[PDB]
Parts: sequence; structure tokens; C-alpha cells
Amino acid sequence: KRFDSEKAGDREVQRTMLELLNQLDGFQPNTQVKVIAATNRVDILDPALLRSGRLDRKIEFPMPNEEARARIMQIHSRKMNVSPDVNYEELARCTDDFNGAQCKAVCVEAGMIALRRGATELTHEDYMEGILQYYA
Amino acid sequence: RNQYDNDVTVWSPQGRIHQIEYAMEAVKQGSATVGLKSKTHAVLVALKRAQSELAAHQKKILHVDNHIGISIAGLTADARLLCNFMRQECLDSRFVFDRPLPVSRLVSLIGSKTQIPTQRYGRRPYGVGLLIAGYDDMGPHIFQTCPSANYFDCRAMSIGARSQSARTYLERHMSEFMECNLNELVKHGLRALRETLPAEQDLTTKNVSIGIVGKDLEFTIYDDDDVSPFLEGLEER
Amino acid sequence: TQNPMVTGTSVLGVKFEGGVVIAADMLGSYGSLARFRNISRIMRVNNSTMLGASGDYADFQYLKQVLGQMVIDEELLGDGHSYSPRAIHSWLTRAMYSRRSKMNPLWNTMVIGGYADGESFLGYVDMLGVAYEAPSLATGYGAYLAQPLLREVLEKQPVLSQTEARDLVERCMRVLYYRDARSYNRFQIATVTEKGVEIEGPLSTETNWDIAH
Amino acid sequence: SLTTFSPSGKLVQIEYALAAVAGGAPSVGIKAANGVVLATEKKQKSILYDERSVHKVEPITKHIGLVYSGMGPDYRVLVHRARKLAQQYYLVYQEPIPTAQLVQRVASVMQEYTQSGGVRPFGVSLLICGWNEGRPYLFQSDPSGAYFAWKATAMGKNYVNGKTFLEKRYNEDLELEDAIHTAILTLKESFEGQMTEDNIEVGICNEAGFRRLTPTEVKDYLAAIA
Amino acid sequence: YDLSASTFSPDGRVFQVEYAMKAVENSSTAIGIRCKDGVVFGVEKLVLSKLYEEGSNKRLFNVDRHVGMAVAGLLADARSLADIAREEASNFRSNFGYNIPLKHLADRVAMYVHAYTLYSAVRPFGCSFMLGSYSVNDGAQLYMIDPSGVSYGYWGCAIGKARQAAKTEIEKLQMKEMTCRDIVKEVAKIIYIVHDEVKDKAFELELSWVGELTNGRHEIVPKDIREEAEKYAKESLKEEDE
Amino acid sequence: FDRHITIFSPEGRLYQVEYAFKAINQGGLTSVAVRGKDCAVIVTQKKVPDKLLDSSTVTHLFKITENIGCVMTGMTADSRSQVQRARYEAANWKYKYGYEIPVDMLCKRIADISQVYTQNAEMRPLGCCMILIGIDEEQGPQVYKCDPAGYYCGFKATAAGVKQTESTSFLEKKVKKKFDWTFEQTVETAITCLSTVLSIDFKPSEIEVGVVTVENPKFRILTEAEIDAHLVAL
Amino acid sequence: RYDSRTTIFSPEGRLYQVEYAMEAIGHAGTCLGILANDGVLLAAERRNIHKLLDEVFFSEKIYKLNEDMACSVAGITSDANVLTNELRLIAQRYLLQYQEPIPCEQLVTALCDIKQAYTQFGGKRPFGVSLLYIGWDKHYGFQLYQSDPSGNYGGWKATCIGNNSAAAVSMLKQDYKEGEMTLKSALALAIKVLNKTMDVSKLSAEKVEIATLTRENGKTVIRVLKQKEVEQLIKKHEEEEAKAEREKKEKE
Amino acid sequence: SDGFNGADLRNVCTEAGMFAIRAVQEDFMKAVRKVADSKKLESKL
Amino acid sequence: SYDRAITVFSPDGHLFQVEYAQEAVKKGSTAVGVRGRDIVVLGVEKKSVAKLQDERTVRKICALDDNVCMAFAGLTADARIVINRARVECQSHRLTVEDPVTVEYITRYIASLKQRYTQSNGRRPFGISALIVGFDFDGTPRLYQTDPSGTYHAWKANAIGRGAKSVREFLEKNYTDEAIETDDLTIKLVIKALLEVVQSGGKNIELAVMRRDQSLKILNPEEIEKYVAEIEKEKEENE
Amino acid sequence: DRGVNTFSPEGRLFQVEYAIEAIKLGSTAIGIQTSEGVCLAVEKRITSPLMEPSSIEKIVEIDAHIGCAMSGLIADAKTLIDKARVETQNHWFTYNETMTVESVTQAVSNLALQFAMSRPFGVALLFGGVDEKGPQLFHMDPSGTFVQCDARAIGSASEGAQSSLQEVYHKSMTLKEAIKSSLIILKQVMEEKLNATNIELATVQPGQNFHMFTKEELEEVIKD
Repeated sequence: KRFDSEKAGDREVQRTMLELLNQLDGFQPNTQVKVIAATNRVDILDPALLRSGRLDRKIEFPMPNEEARARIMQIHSRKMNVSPDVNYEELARCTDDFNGAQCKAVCVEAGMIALRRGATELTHEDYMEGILQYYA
Repeated sequence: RNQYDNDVTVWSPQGRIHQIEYAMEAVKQGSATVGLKSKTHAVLVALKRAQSELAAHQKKILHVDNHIGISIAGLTADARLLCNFMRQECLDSRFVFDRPLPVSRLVSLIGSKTQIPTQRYGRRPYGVGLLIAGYDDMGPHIFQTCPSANYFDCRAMSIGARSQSARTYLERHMSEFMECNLNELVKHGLRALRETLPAEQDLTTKNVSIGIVGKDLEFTIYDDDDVSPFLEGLEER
Repeated sequence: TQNPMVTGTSVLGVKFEGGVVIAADMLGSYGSLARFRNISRIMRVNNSTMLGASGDYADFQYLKQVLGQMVIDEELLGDGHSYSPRAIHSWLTRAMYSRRSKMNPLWNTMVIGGYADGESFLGYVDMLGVAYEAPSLATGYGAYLAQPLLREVLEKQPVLSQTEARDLVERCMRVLYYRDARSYNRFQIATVTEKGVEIEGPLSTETNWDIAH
Repeated sequence: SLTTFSPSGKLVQIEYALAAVAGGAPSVGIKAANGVVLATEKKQKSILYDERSVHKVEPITKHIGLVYSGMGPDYRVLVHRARKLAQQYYLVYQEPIPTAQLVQRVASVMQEYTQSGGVRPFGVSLLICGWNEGRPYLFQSDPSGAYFAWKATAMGKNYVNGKTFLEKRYNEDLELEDAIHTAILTLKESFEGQMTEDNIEVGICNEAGFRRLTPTEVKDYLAAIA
Repeated sequence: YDLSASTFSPDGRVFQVEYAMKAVENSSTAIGIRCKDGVVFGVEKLVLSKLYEEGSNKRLFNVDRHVGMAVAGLLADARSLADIAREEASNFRSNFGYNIPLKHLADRVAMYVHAYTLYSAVRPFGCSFMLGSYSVNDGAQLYMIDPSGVSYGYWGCAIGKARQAAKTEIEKLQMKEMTCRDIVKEVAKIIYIVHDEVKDKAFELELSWVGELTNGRHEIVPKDIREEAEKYAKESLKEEDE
Repeated sequence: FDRHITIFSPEGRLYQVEYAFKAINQGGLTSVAVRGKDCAVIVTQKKVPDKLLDSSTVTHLFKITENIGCVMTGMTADSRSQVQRARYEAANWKYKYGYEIPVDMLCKRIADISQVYTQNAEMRPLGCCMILIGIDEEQGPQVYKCDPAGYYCGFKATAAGVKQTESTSFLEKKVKKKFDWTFEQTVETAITCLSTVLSIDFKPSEIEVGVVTVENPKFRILTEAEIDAHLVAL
Repeated sequence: RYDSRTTIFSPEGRLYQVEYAMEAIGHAGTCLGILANDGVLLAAERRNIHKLLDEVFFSEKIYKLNEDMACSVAGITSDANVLTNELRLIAQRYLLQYQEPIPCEQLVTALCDIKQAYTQFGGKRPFGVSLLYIGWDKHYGFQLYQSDPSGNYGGWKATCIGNNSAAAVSMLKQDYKEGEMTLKSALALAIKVLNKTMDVSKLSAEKVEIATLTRENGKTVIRVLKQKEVEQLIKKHEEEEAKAEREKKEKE
Repeated sequence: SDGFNGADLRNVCTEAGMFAIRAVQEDFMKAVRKVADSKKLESKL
Repeated sequence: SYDRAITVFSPDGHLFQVEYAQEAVKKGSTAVGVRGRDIVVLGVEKKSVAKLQDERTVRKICALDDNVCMAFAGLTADARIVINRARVECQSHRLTVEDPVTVEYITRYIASLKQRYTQSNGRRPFGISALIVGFDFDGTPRLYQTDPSGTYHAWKANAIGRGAKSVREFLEKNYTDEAIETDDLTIKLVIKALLEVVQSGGKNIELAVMRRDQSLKILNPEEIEKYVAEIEKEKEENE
Repeated sequence: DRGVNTFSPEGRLFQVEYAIEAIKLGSTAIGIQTSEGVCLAVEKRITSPLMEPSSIEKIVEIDAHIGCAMSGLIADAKTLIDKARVETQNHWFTYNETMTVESVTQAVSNLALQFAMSRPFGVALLFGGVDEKGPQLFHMDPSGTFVQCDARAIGSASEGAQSSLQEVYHKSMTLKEAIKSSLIILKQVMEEKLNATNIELATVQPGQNFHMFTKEELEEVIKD
């Protein structure tokens, strides 16, 4: 927000931010440049750094759907020595909010899991346990 | 996800509500139950778990009305409360009208209730997922209900842990579904449970409960022995 | 409802072999001060059921609105399930029984007609809650001097034709008009058949007094 | 929500309420021999404001006047409930509520509203005046539900210097006219800009009963003593 | 902070209603157009699981004989609000003997939403909706309602993910002077064109209307009519592709 | 601890009430009102995004009773809630006292209610400012603007919204010269004030203008015909 | 959230609220009471007697609960007001019930029970006031009692509370006999105690408030000493103090 | 129209040129698209 | 009203509140009780009182009936409230049945009260520990104890308070029917236990005893002086 | 997870989990069902000496045809058992019969489900009853999950006792074998020696009603 007055180091970050702003909003066409920014704390960011001559076209990364999870796991399995029997779509269904690289990590863990015994096939349930009383 | 994840009354800055997601997680943690149906028969094949070798398997098939049965997966306490509620509703409906309560109406009412304590800062959802097999004037009905109240009228559905194998089998064999005898109906449900269960584990006549409803047959429960003919006639691998 | 002030008169119903036909006058009365006439005591509950009353018209209208709302609810549901004539019969029985028990009875003697799935329904939910299912009904003071004819005719001939039933009900209501202080030469017939419910406007019978002279 | 006694034996929320009251519209009271005089800075924020709609000095009864410094809305609610309490007193006792009981009950209301969880205590200090009996009474009521009888006093932005000024000014021998002079002089020394007659509101309380002086009389007194 | 409905953010913005609209921005779509002699509704019912069935959970319902509505968002809140409007309409009918005006109905449901966003021990509804109705004495009327509870009379509108594209293709129409018959095919084209198959895989188009043709009664589009509209939408898709 | 609905900061400063004022300002539009010698007028911006809407369906003017008009500036839901609450209050007032509620009482009731909202830490101060216009037996064109904080102040000329301040300054300037206006003079003053503070020319469409006159104690939202007539005339 | 925590226990068995009330009482003005065989008395400091203050109410720290009992309050004045209203209610309900005045111990027990209910009933802060009662019961004659925010109460011959209560009570215990010191000398005892305790040796009727309960005509009488009487008690106290000082220095 | 930027013009023009290549830009009905785009960016912040 | 939950279970599975309450009871005064064949004795530390402090207003021991007597350890107001509740209950039981309340029944009632006040959805669990001694209408020297948590048990003797630990080990040791044969030597054992914390012979040990169905009686201070004198004679003889 | 009734992100209410922890901390009890009846043996937690065995009550009687053993909070068991007894007698009054053990157990669990009450009970119960289907044993946990078991063990030694029960139990024994094996395991798991005063032992048989064993038979079986 650039107005918080906590302590030092803050103000240094604000000069660096303002230098960024200058570098593309000043008396300079800056024609031969292409800035692409990447952030995760979407909400908390400088209102001026924000956009409209600075960071426009703010593409958004959503949570992958079932299809997206199926596609990502397929992509990571392309080089995997998968046997000719896969429920990729149903594994995507099992994902249940498995958005991030977790798909890649799971394909790797499945490789290691099969490698326990030296195999090339998908159990499809040891795959969930790689994924990761009372009633039931 | 710091904060934004206590009580249903708090809206996350993502359009998301997470207590409901947790309730659905508990639904998955519940045990496997598959419901499927033909023109005139609805079969719920359910895996009753064994907490201990000295403790009998937890029954999970409840006959609420003559023409309505439920298979539960999740908190047994909330399942019991909901079963009591549906029994009361069926009795009241029969009292007011000498009719079998329509399955769709019953499921809608249950969804409404389980929604009600999702908009007040004093209560919690019901982490219980139900598969309902009913037989109304329109015939057999298979419904799935979750804590979110998003009831789904399905040709064949599966809930609880390991439900994905049942989902796969049902999707594969839907074409056959709606075109099979009652025995084939039960056999397909049993095959779904076999796929869901670990390969080493096999459906004895102790782990399976079969609730069958349909024309000229009020919802009948088959446990212990009544499951025996189906398992005996069932195919193997 | 603890005062008899403004009602109509007796109502009639016959379980026609192919349907159910009921008749009721358009007399509103306040003790020899016949109130505005063209009120009727019959309405169409649904495509396969009709309601009629022979009690306090205000209570009858109240019942009409509540039941109309209920049936509208069922239709809106869109599930295809439709209230059965017997289901409505039971609902009404329960309603008047509860009102009686709590000491606010609904002052309406009921005549429920219906025809569902090729089955003809005929009910006589009375004041306190007494239920009935007979081929013929003569509710109100017209019971004594109408139900004998219907009963004997049905016993000697169970299955009846549409026109014969219509003529019999017209003759019976004509006798009612001859021998009723609170009758009226203007009545509605509501009939339910597989095709639906039809109300034949405000008909009047061909009453004759010179027959007795 | 107010139970949070700091680790000092004090209730910081009422402390803050007193601070806000201090940050309130200046008002002054002076009790004379035959009556009391109440005044307050009514300066609106523009000539736009209809300077006859929002009053600052309110007669709660034909012989009881009430003014405040602080929150206007809280003031409205408190004066309304004071009118109420006084009125039920009148009904039961077919006689106006004496200032003692009225202020006792108003302070009791203040405290009772202080003594719950979903309640934010009022932010007004009140300056009730009355002529019950042949005696004139002035009482300051504190957000903390404390009622103090007074001779003369000031509240608002400059209440401390108003208090010392009134200390040095007052003498038991003082007629209501000189009391008005003193109150208006206090408001002058505590006021910024000219005292346009209608930007200052004042009310007296005498044997004739409490009455808010009209713009005519307030203009007269200002143009005289200025 | 942005946790409870009490927290007026320093800007003066209550963040919980903003989060409610954010949640609303998850359902597929719900479009409607007020023809000169009625109202037409379409919706992009996404079959989440292939095992589901037609004639199942719907995002449109009937309130009274003379009102319909289409919803988009949390289906639980959707059904709750639909039933709600149901009983308000019924109670108005009980009180005054006639069908409630859509204006007053939208007013009351909007108040209900407004109260559940004001209070503290509750949460705002996670779904928006649109109310359509027709009468001879008052023409055809259409309204939309949001978690904040805004009731504005639209000649045509939509809600959901592709609300913006819905609005654009709505303004690409002489909504003032067409009838329900062609507007239904137009709505089918709307749904199909805005539909993102690449993302949603499965899909189904659900349609309905209420107008003079139906004597001011809301009903699903008949089977044949819906099939014809769907065929036209597919052919329009091929036209646009070529 | 200021996060609560109304809890004094160290020196007071009910931050949530101040935030309610900011919400009012962020309502998204602007309104102005004036009282003439015997006629009061009010104008307010009126936008029609997407070319849909329009009609009486979209608006911000509301007839609280047959003799009292009112305008809103704030979150539409909150404003309508206030409008209908005030309608309830006025109807009850007529049903109790038998006479149309004076605008002073109407604003007083809404002010007390909003004050209760602020007071109890359970009801939020709903973010909108209300303005009432009416005629009195012995005050003629009464205008009273009430705010969620609980002020019910009457202005010979008032304004609400983002440009409330600039509009107020302009109104002060104009009224400083011969406040004794006629109907046409008053309507011209209001319209021109709003035009000055918006720096926008006006078609009859994108505005709402209401009036009350002593001769005609009836709040009237002038139709597009009269709006354009006045606009083109001046 | 935002509910605070009133009726809760400290991790070390304690009640922050109760202790904060105790320290508030301590910071409050000083007061004390003495029980004598003849009668009972109670002295109280006046924190401020600012000349602008009026003198409408007969007392500024004391209230006559009835014709045979009175209380003195150290702490929040409004809390004290409501507490004494509750006391009047309880005692007069008792009188209605039994056609006779309530015993002091019973009234104290009732109010202390109410205090405990406040301390244990959800989010309602306990009253920040400590009470000192002087009464006459037919059972124990004259009686002096002290009650705290915790609900703890004790009937004592004499004690002090408020500011400098510790030093005041220490000196009192040092210089207090058991069954003597009638009002005539108890007045001087109280005056000297307050002179050493208030920490401003200059004492007059302006800064002090003295109440006395005595039995006469078979009926109780509670009276606050007039300014003249307070001033003569002052004068005599300083006189005997100067005496004792001169003999002590003579010995030295 | 709200905000302060004209870069909406660049966005519409570029994407509409892409549209035309897929198939001028007599498409103010399309410019309202990128107006809505910039306004959804406004919604983001 | 408040309707706010309290007494939340801890990660370990304990109740922080109840442990706080029991330690708050422990911090208080010490009191012992014992039962004989027909005598039930109950001694307790006086806890010091100013020469100006009336003991009548220190009632840390209360006769709830002719067969039940409770010694307190905690907060005096809590003592007063719980005592009044229990005594109203005993009179109510007299209404219900024309027999004196048994110690077992009264202890049940007190435990139920404790459970209610620890799980009544917003309450302050009574930081108190109670010791009751009675003789059933038939006559039985029964002695019961109740923890603040509500758990109560049957006890042939008890000792609760600050010294509860040490006095408990002491009494567990050197206790036998020889000691509890009769009123004789039983007061001596009690006084020896209380002097386990030494130097308070004349400042504490307010004592009461109840014979079988006869009555309860507070031991007068001349008698206490005689008992302590002969007890120290026994001591000096031992050494 | 924090909060009063908040659902923990990994499922469960987390107060059920706290209750399970409390039950585990609790003392140990064992119950065994046989066609000849059901036997209950509960280890006691007698504190320092001077304690009569009739001081801690870890066994209770439900009608003349069920016994119940507890593990956990004494007063929690007291309240739950009070409810169970009241419900049993109400059913007997309304039916001219006695509940089934399943039905009484599920009623008590139904009450336990409500978390008025702000916290789950800290007691786990074992009801050995005799009903239409002979002698049966029902284990109920604070979550409300009730199941009939052939042989159950609860408390501090819950897991070890359960393992021993699994090893020793077969579908065919009698009440005598049940009691002797239970006492063997109880001694093996006891806090100290088997003093015959630190245990409570009850049996309900198709015959003699529920019975508390007296000191004589306790010492007899102990030496056996």
C-alpha cells in the first residue's frame, strides 16, 4: 500500500518499488521491453504498480478442474513407463482439490512405489495412498 | 488458509467455504456404499467395516419407510439423527396423505435441512453422505445426498472411501444398467464392491449389506445370511 | 368456527361407472334471507379432483384457498406426482379432525369427488372428521331424502351410465327443491372423467309444482 | 465487551469515552440565586444548515432543562429516555420528577447500558438543571453514570480553563442576569470566531420554569456584552 | 479485517458481500431475456458426473403459476431462496387474492438477502438469481438479484461466469420487439456460443419461458421446442466456425 | 478492537461509523437538494449501464408518503431497506396520530434507528444517507438530510455523495445572494449547481428530479418532458 | 470471538477480573469503620470537595439502607449506587416477608451472593465497589462488616479499605482495644487514624465524612456529624496530639 | 466508462485484429468487450 | 443468555479449567476429617483473624444438617452459594421423604451440581472441595469427599487444603482402629495431623465433632487448650 | 482445530478426539459375552490406603438384566447411567417389557451426540445385558458409536487388553471361562497385585439376574 509506516527496510522497499514505477512510466517510451510479473499474494500489492500502464492484462491462474488435473497428470506421465491400463480421468476425479505440482509429485511417488518391486503398472489405489476408528 | 476456516458462517476471500469441504472430506473417510437401479429395482450394496475382531461390523443400511432405504457413510451420530428425521417425515407424510412419500420430495426436504445449519453462527454441517434407494409411483429412484444438500438423482452412484472404483464400474456398465434382472442388478453392485475392496480382501457373507427396494417389494435388508445366495452365485476373479 | 350463520344446502355425488359427478346449488342464505345467489359451492381441486361444501361458505372458501395453494405447490414441484383423491380426502379428514379437537371446527360438510387411473373416488369427510367411501353421497339435510334413491338404485344396478346418473341426480335435486326450504332452481354439476373436470355452468332443473297441483 | 479491566483497576473504554466527551461541543452552566443558566456553542459548519432544526438545549419538563457535550445521537437517545423516566415519575407521582431522582435514574441508565457486552456506553456528558423546590440545581452526569451537583461548570474542548474561569468568577451573591453574562463570557473566551446570535444556544431555568432563549434574546445579550 | 459482516473495511466496503459475489462467480451461467410478450430463460447445466440423470437438479424453478426463476451459484442457497420466494408468493396470494407482482416479490426476496448480509451471526447467500414473469395487465417483467440484494428491472440480463459475454450478446439483439419463440432459439445460441467445451467437457442446455403463449404460466421448454432450439444453436455454432 | 461495530478508540473515533460515511461517499452517485420560498427541488445523477435497465425500474427517488419525497445515496440494498423502513414508520405514524408524519419526525425516527444500530455492537451502520423533502403547514418547503450516524439536520440546501462538499460550497455562494427564489429559480439553481459540480451537460435521461410545492403538496418526479423542457429553456 | 472472558480461571488459580477490582478499590478513596460497645462509627475521605461542588445529598460515600443499617462505598460511584439500590430492595423485601427489619449478616449474605452471581454469570463485569456496613441487629447489637468484589465478607470490630487501607488497618490493630472506646474516644481514634492515613495532616469537615449509629429510645439512629462537630473533633485531636508530642520530646 | 486508461483501446484493437486474421474492426460491440475486461481488472483492484 | 461454551477439552484430554479450579482449592486453608464408631470429627485451620475480626463471620465449616457437615477450601462466596444450594436440597429431600438426607445422597447432589456447573455451556466451575460426615438414619459413621471436578468417593478420613498432600501421607500412615476406637485419641490424632504444620497450636484447629445421632458440637476453646496440653504432654513423654 | 464445535479440517469434531484421549487416560475395564451370560470386570483406581472398596464405583446396574462398566470421568458415567436407567424404566412403563441392549445403548448414544451441553462426555461405557437374543455386550464411545462385541476392553490398558482378548477369545466358551480369562488379564494388567478390593465384578446370566460378586466369591475366583 506504500503508506504503512512500520519501520526501516520498508522504506527501502518503497524506493525500489518507486524505481520500478519510474522505469516504465517516466519520460521514456520503453517500447522495446516486455514486463511479465508473477505473484501469489494477489490482494496485497501496490495500487500504482497495479496496472493500466504498468501491469495490464493480469492473467489469472485458477484451480485446475477435473479435466485440468487429468491433463496435467497425463503430461507428467507421458514419459512414465505406464502400463496399457489407466483410469486417468477417475484419478483426476479422486484428486479432490489436488491443484498444484502434487500431480507431478504423485507420478514420481508412483514411480518409486512400483520400483519397490520393479513393475510398470498402475495399481490405481496404492496411487491414492501415494497421493495423500470412530465412524467407519 | 490461515483463518477463513472456522465455522460455516465465515466466507473465505475466495468464494469458498471450507467447513463444508471438511464435511465432504469426512464423507470420503466414511465407508463404501454403492447404489444402482433398474426399471423396477434399486439395490444398495454397502461395506460394513469391522472395528475389531471382537466387535461386530457397523451396520449401515437402514430401512426408513416401506419403500425407502438408506446407506450411510460418515459420522454415525449424524447418520442416526438424519435417519430418525426421515422416518418421522415418512410417518407424517403417510398420516397426512395415505401415500408413500415421493423420493424426490423427501430428498429435497433433507437437503433443505442440511443446508439450514450452514448459514448461522451457532451450528455445524452434517458430515454424513447418504445413498437413498426409493420406490415411488414413478418407480425406482437412486439419490445421492451430501452435507451441502446438493442432492443428485443418479442412475448409479457411489459414496464413501474407495468410491472411485465403484464409480468406474458403474460408468462402464451403465449401458447394461436399466436392462438387467434383479439378480444381475445385485451382482453388478457386488462387482462394484469387489473392485472397490482390496484384491486380497473378499466379500464374505459378513462384510456386505444389501438393501433392495422395488415393485411389489418394500425395502428389504439382507445381512449375514440373506446376503449368502448373492455372494454364492456371484462371479469371481 | 362456532356459529352457523351463512351456508348453502345439501350436495350430491355419484360414482359414475366412468367418472364421478356431483351437483350443488348456488343458494347462499342467512336464515330465510337468501344471500347473493351465484356463489356456487363447487370448484376444481385439480385435473382429476373436485371439491364441494355444504357448510359455512366463508370456511369453505378458506379451505378452497389453502387446498388450491397446496395443489399449486405440488404442480410447481414438477416431479409429476399428483395429489390422489384419497390423499386429499385424508388430508381434509385430518384437518377437520384437528380443528374439532382443538375446539375450532371448520363448519363445512365436505363432498370430495375424484377419478384417478381409471378409479372413481367419492368421499364424505363430515364435520367432526368422519370419513366415507361409498358409490353415492348426499351431504347436508338432503341426505335423508336423497340417499335412499341413490342407494337403492346402486344396489339394483351397481354400474351406471353417464346420462342415467345425470338424470338421476337432476331428479333427486328437483325433489330436494320441491321439499327444501333452502333450495334453489340454479345449480352447478361438476364431473370428473379420464379427460378432466368439467363444470356445466349454472344449470336449473325442470321443476314442476302442478305435478302435485 | 467493556469488562476488560486493564491491569490497573480502571476501565479503559469509559476512559476513552471521557476523552471523546472532552472532544465535544463546548457548553457551560452557572447556577444563580434565583435560577440557572445553560449555554453551548451551536456553531454550525455553514450557513447552509437550517439553524433552527437541530437544537442543542432541550426542555425535558416544564421545569427541567438538559444540555450536553459530545455525541448528538447519543444525546438524543439519552434525552428521550430521560423524558420517559421523568414522565413515568409524573404519572405515578402526579408531580414532576425532582432533578435528584431524574439524574439518579439517567445515570443509572447510563451505567446499566454500561454493564453488558453488546453495548457501547454513551459518549456524552450532560449538564441537567432544574428548579424543583425554591432551589436551583445543576448536575453534571458522566458517561460512567456518576452524577455530581455543581455551582458552575464547563464541558467540551476547553472545560478545564472554563472550570477555573468560573471558579474565579463565581460569587454566591449573583443574580441570573449576571449569571447569563458570565456564561456568555465563558463561551466567548472558549469560542472561535464571532458569536453570531443564532450560532450559540442557551436556556435558563427559574421560577418561570426552564425555557430556551430565542435568537432575539441571545442576539441582544451577545450584542450587549461583546 | 475482512471476516465478519460487521467489518466495514476502512474504505467503507463490507468484504463478505464481495466474497459472496466471488463465490457466485463459480457457477456456469444463467441467461434470460424479457421478450415483449414474456420472458425466456436458459442455463448451462454442466453434468458434473456422467452417472447423473436428465430431469434432475435444475437451476430454474417455478414460484407461483405466474413466476419463474433461474439461479447460478451455490445450489443449496439457490434451492433455499427458490423455496423462500415460493412461500412469499403464496402468502401474498393468501393476503390479497391474486398473483403477486414480480416487483414486490423481488423487493421482498431482496430484503431477505439484505438482512442476511447485515446480520452478524449469519452469512450472505452464495448464489445470485433472476426472476421472470409475464402478465397481460403489466406486460413481461424481468429482474435480477445478487448477494448484496440488488433488485433492478432488466429488459434482458444474465449472471454467472460468462455474464459479460451474455450481456454483450444480449445487446446484440432487438430485445424490445421480438417474441418468445425466436428469443428461445436466440438464448440457445447464447448458451452454446458462450459455452467452453475445451474446459467443461460434458454439458447440457436447459431452457424455459413464461409468456402470453403460455397464458402467463412458467413452464420448461417442451421437448420438441428445446430440441429444435438446440439444433439451431448447433448449426449457428457451425456457421460461426466456418 | 475498533473492528467491532462501535467501540471507542483511545480518544473516541468510532472508526466503523466513519467507514460508514466512506461507504456512503462510495455509494457511486451524487444528489443535491434545495428549498425555495414555497417550493423545494431535488436532483440526482441517474446512470443506465449496458443500455438495459432504464425505466422506473432503476432509480433512487422514492415517495415515502403521498406528501413526502425522498432520495438515497448509498449501497442500494441498504438504501432501499431504509426507504421501506421509513415508509413503515410514516404509515404507522398516520395510523397512530391520524396525520401525515412531519418530515422532522420521519428523519428523527430513522436517525434514532441508525443510532441504535451504531450503539448496539450487533447491527452494522448501514451505508447510505437519506434525504427527505416535504411541505409543512408553518414551514413550507422543508428539507431534512439524515445520516446513519444519527444526524437529522435540515439544510436550506444540502448535497450527498462524493461532491457533497463542492456542491455545499456552491450552494452557500448562490444562497448568499437573495435566497428568495421562485419555483423556476429554485429548479434552475439546483440543476445548474449539479451541472457545475459534475462538469457534465445533461440530457433529460440520465438524471432524476423531484419537486414539492406549497400549492401542490405532492412529491412529483418530473417526467422526461418537463426535465428536458427546463434543460433546454435554461 | 470478541466475547472477552469474564467468568474464567487464570492458568494459576486466580481471577484477573477480581484482582483488577481489588486494585481499583485500593486506588479508590480511603474509608474505615470502628465498632464500639456503645455504638459504631465510620469515617470516609472525600477525594475532591471542589468549591464548585454543591451539597445536595446528605452523604457522598455513605447511604442509609434503612432505619437501622447503613453502608459506605469505596469504588465506582454508579456501581455503588446500583448496589445500594439492590440492598434496599433486598432488605425491604425481607421486611415485607417477615414484618421486621433484616439482620445485617443476612443482608450482607444476600448482596454477596448477588456479587458472586455477577462474578460467575457470563460476560458481566463484577461491580468495582467494596462495601462497609454499620448496622444494628437485635442479635448482636451494633455490628460492622466489610464486603469485597469476590463476595468475601467479614464482620469485624474495625477496619479500613480504599487507599492506604493496609497502613490504616495495621495501626488500628496496633492501637485498638477489644470492648472499650465509646463514641467519645472512638471519634478521636478515627480522626487520628485519618490524619495519619489520608497523608494530608490538614483535616476538616470539608475533606472528611463521619457517620455514627447509636441506639436510643429502643430504636436505632444513624447521623452524619455536622461540620461544627467535625471541626471540634479536629481541634481536640490536634490538641491531644500536640500534648503527646510535647511529653514525648520532654522524655527525649 | 470508468478508470483512467486508454490501454483498453490497444487491447481491443490487438485482439480484434487477431479476430479479423482468424476470419477492419468495425466492432465497437467488441470494444465493449475489452471495456468489460478492464472493468473486471478494476474489480480485481 | 450468555449461551457461550466453556470448559473446552485440552489437547492432552484434560480440562484446563478444572485443573485450575482444583489448584485454587489447594491454595486455601487446610482441614482434616475422620470418622469413629459413633464420633465423626472435623478439624480445620482458622487461617488467622485480626483481633478485630469476628470468627462468627468465618464459617469455613457448615452444618448442612444433623448428619452432614462440610469443611470448605476455596472461595468463601462459592462456599456460601454451594452450601445454601445443598441445604435447600436437603430440606427438599425432607419434603420428598420424611427421613434425613443421607451423606451419600447429598454427595450425589453436590457432584451433580459440580457437573452441571462445569458443563452448563458457560459457567465458572466451583473451585471447591467438600468433606461431609453423617450418620444414616439407622446410624453409620459415613464420611464422603467431593472434588471440584464432581468426582466423589467414600472415605474413612480426609485432609484437604494447602497441606493436603503431607497430611494425607501422614494420615495414611499411623492410622488404625486403635487410633479411631472412640472419641478418645481421635481428637488427638486430628490435632497431631494439624500440627504436622507446626507452631499453630493455639491459633488454628477450630474443631467439631458429631456423635451418633446425638448432635454436632463445636469444641470449646478451653477444651481445645486441655486437649493440646495433654497432647504435648504425650509428645514430651515420647521424646 | 480451535473453536467450540468447529469441524477440524481433517474431519472429526476434534472434541470427539479429545474425548477419546480422555477415555484412554481413564481406568481399565473388560467385558465378555457368552451364551451363558455376560461378565464385567473393572479395575479400580483406589487412591492411597484407608479406601474401602465401596468408594470407587466403576460398575452399575441397569434394571435386573443389564450391567454397565465405565472408563473415564466418574460423574460423566453417573449422568449417562442416570439417563440410561430413566430411559429403561420409561420404556418398561410404556411397554410392559424391557428394552433391548441395542436400544438402550443407542438411546444413550443419541443423548451423547448433542454437543444445554457444550462438551462431549468423557466416559466410555460397556453394557452387558440379557434380552430377546440372549446375553450380549454393547460398547459405546463418546462419539456415540455403539456396537455389540463378543469381548471388549476399555481404558488405560484398552489396547493390550483387547489384543489379549483377541488371542484368547473363541466363539465357544461359557461364563466361567469368560470370567477366569478376564480375571487373568486383569491381574496381568493391574496397577498392583490383585488385592480383591481394587476390582468390581458383575454378571448377568440367562437365569440369575444381574449380580455383583461378593467378597467371598471375589477372593475365590482370585485364588482360582
